[PDB]
This record gives sequence, C-alpha cells and structure tokens, in this order.
Amino acid sequence: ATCATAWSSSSVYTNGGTVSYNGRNYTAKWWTQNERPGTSDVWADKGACGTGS
Repeated sequence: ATCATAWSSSSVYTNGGTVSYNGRNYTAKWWTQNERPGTSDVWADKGACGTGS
C-alpha cells in the first residue's frame, strides 16, 4: 500500500525525497547524488516499506 519508490542511482534526490530499500523507507535531507542510502547520514529511515514477495 504505502512505500516510497526504491532508491535509484540514476535519479538525484533532494530534501524531502523519499525512497524504499531493505524493506524500509529512507528519506533524504537535501540534494544528494547516487549514494547508498542508510550508510550515510544523508539518507535516514523514515518508516517501513510495504510489499509482497
């Protein structure tokens, strides 16, 4: 139901930009280029991602 678009290295994100990864959802704080979310302070888990596998 609710889940941000999975992170995309081919799509620069910015403040407010939300995405999904590792089953959770990450939210950036400002302009950021292709970078592994969760490993950098840039991306922070703002919840969980709902999906079926």
